Amino acid sequence: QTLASIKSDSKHTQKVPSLTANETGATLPTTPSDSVETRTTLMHYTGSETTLENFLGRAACVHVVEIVNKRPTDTEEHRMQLLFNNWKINLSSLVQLRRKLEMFTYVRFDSEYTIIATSSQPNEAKFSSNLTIQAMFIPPGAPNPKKWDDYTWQSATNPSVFFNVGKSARFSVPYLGIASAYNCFYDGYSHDNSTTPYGINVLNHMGSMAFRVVNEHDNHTTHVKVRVYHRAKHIRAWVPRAPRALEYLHIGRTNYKQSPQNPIKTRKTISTY
Amino acid sequence: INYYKDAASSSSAGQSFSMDPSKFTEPVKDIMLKGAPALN
Amino acid sequence: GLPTVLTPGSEQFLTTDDRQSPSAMPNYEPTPLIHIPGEVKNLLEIAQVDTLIPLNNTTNTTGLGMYRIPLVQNMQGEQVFGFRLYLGDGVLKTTLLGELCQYFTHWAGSLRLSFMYTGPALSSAKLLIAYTPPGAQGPTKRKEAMLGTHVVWDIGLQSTVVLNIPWTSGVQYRYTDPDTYTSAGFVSCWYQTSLVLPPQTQQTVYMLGFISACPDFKLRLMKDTQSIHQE
Amino acid sequence: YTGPALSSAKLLIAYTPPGAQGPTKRKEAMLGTHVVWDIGLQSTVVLNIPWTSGVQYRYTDPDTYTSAGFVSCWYQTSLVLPPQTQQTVYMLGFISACPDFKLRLMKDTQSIHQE
Amino acid sequence: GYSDRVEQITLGNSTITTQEAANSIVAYGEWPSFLSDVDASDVNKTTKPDTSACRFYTLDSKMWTQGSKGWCWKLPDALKDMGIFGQNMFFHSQGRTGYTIHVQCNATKFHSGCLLVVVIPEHQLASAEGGNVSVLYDKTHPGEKGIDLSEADSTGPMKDPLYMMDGTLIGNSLIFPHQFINLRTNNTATIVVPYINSVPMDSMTRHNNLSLMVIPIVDITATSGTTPSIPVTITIAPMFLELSGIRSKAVI
Amino acid sequence: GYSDRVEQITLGNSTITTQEAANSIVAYGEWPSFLSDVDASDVNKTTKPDTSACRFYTLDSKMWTQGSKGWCWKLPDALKDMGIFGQNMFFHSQGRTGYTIHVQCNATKFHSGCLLVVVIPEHQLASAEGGNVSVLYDKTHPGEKGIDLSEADSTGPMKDPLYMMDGTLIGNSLIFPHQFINLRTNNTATIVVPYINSVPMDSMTRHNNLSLMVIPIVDITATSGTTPSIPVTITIAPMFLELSGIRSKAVI
Repeated sequence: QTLASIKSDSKHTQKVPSLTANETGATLPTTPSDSVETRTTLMHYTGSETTLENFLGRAACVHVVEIVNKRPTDTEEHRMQLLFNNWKINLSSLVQLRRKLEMFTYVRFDSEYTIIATSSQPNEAKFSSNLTIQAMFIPPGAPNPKKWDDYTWQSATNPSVFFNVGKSARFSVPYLGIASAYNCFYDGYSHDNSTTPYGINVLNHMGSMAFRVVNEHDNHTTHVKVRVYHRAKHIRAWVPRAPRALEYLHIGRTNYKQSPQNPIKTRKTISTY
Repeated sequence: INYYKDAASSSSAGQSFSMDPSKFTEPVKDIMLKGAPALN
Repeated sequence: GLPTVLTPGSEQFLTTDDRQSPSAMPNYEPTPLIHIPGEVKNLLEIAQVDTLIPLNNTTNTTGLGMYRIPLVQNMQGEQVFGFRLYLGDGVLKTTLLGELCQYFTHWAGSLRLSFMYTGPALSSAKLLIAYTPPGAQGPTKRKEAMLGTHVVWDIGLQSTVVLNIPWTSGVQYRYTDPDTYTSAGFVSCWYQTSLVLPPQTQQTVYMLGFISACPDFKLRLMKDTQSIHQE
Repeated sequence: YTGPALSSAKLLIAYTPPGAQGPTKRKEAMLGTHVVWDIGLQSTVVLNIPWTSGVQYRYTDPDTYTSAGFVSCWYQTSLVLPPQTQQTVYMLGFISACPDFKLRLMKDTQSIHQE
Repeated sequence: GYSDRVEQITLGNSTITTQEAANSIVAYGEWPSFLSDVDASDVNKTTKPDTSACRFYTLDSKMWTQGSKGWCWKLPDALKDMGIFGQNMFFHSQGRTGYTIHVQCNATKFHSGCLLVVVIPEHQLASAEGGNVSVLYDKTHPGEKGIDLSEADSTGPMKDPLYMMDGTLIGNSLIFPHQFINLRTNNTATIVVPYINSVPMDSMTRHNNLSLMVIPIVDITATSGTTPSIPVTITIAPMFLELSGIRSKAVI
Repeated sequence: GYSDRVEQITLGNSTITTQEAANSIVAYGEWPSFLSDVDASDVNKTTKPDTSACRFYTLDSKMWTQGSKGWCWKLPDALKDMGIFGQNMFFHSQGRTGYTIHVQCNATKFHSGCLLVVVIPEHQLASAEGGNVSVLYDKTHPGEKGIDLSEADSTGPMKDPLYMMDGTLIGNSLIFPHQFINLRTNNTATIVVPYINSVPMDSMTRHNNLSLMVIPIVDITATSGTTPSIPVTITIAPMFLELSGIRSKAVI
């Protein structure tokens, strides 16, 4: 083990650790033994809890979609009627995760996903149904299904997952780059043009994940919500940054309200305890 | 103990590292807390 | 009975998984394998084989016309052809390399173009083949084209020129699919001098464009193509 | 201290361990852990606040039982500006962990919400 | 002997001499250096302009007066018109460089006030309009002019310095490489920044790497007299400039 | 390197930091220390409060203005109300201690003037009434208030600083451990005094050992403006406090 503090007695000297200049940008380490007399004592601590790996290594809900088992209607696309529901992958959707990731400029990790489906029947259904849910990963450039039963669902090359409602799926996805780390922020454009979109949305090309109820139409509508959780593994990050203080507005943007609420609470006086 | 071949399938091992706060607390060229004046 | 714990994912069907499974036909003895020519181990072996580029895919061009690049008479400094360089799209969409690459999300590594001059043995010409890295438009003039990566092709005894297009990228991988951010720039060809045919000869001559992967060509992540549909 | 180079002052920076209120007077503040800061050539003073606790860990969240006491600053002498000078000067406060700083159990923050 | 406050920086054919400086900062503890053969993915032999580009350039000074909100420059954009460096940005597909940044602000012993100089990588800006509005190229690429946080612009980025144009409080910006100019002591800040990116080399025009911000944490003031006005001069040099992919000059 | 003018004194749980100081004085060349086994006559095991008492205490500051005559404090009396040290004085029959004394007085370069800080052992005071009149307990034991030589008191000690309340000229008081605060240079004085007595240990209440006097040899003045007023702060700590003879708290 290591010491938290080393016994130190009263000093009268020329060396003054208590005086410095923050103008240098340094935050030179000091200890209690520099200001006060101290007893020798052990840390009894490793810092394991504070490792980056443990911090970003807990699963978090990323996104929730809804798909239904319903008789297709001739007048609506199978996306208008939720027979099929293609999520564009972006961990920024559910902002608790977003903040934890935004604390770093560049982040690299393998992903682990857990997908959980739950059904409900708000209608007059006479029985429950443990519907089979299909998830399909659609890389950028890959075909986007038009119909709940389209040819695209064959998943000839697309990774796919089948699981039942009430069950869950779990799988790993290796770091997808294309760069050496994921960018949390991007101070730039896709190209040199005045009207080009600005920000990380430029780089976020992780594709999309399509969800479907595999089962054919029953005699009633069934609503299924699918919750996607994400956990990072083998996590590395670079260039830490200050956490966002203001409420987020939109995915991939750092925008905030025109007249934001100051995060800092106030008090009657600087002298109030 | 590993059941899969892709590295991505491995568990979130598992190797701790020593800390190196100097990257963020002492990036300043050629200084040390000697108790010496910071600017001289 | 060993105590066990089930984890999330139990009984899931993952199409990309790999597990052992019971044989439906115990003790079956497969037909012996005989030597068959042309064994393939990697798609990248195939990607390195030249195929034709339907470069002249212009409106009202039909049949094999799309694979013929016209060159003509007394043009000087003029553009022969040009296209935005896409891997899974543009004029390369239907090439072998293209179709192979349509099965992959990302691609890195150099490409090769080559051109075969099929005009009269008595003819001659010099062409400029040029590549313009991302971050610019055009070229619209030869003067711009010459500022990129280029080769001047002396259409003489040997009919074919090869241009290796280098991995001029600040990004480790580009997308196969059209993408502004990772676009690969442009390819163009200009008349360095002019097409010269024997005296009193007036005709269009052609060249064929080819494409293949370089040995350093890389493909990173498999996906379905958009080049097929089914009812 | 960000005031004029020609200015000077002495400040008392003090920490009052749990089990007391205030301080309301400098005479009380001086009885705690403190440093007198000679605002001279070097602009910055560092006060290391010791782990004055009978409990191995405190709660991050407000808690009476594990409260950490109070921090205060008093004019040891006074602010002195050049003759005929009348103005407010300022100083900036900073905070950081000591090398012995420990965090024990992860939880969600209360500093963000979502609709 | 020597004092930390006195320093000379020689770079290319230019020098900077200081007498009242704080020890310079090397961001993240690492010096700028050239791309190695195990980092590179670019098969093109790179160009190393050295002295012709790696020298100090000075940006037009701005005045610091009471009420000033601070200023922001983007790199490499700020140097886009700076002679050879400038031209090289448009003739190459991609490039890589670190910087040395010097912020200078003279005052007497009767002055007080304090600037915070921060270099923020990938400083993605919030639009002044908020909502889902992006910031236009034109407003993220002012070049030498920089962004004056004191100047209103309904189509520009958010300007209120409390948040560093991104919804994040300034108080915590000190996590980034930074240095203060406390008129009480130093009159200049020096920060050395290595190339920082997820990509070995990148476009010099569609993307900025660093955002240099200078914010008057404590307003400028004198012991007596009228509102003071002190110029703030910023001098920046490329450290290890490495370029690739020569092509027709980009037009934007 | 280090300069004599910059010093840090750490004692117990308190510190003093100076930037403009004169080298401290160790009176008579000897450090405070504990009573040895060949000095002691007291068979009672002694108490050594250490940190709980041996820390810096600050006495209420007094203002130095033109016309001020100076001030005087008695030790240990001055610290009689100072927390633990204070209480220990009344719960013990006898005790022994040295002191560290710091006199602080801030000024600018536009000020001038000079204090003389003297520590006088056994400073037996002359009565204001002269004759054969003794000085009452109440007037030799003001505690923190000290004796303000500027304040008239017909029953107090003689106040005229020319003689240090004892018929002896101030000019020769420099024979005693002393230090000046010359606003021109240092702004503080530091004196360390060992226990001085004919008796190994003694009463902490019926008798003072040291008399600390601070006299404005040269009146405070500024180059311009109205009469200046500068606080003088005195901070004192017991060095090696050794106590004996526990009994019911003394009442006086």
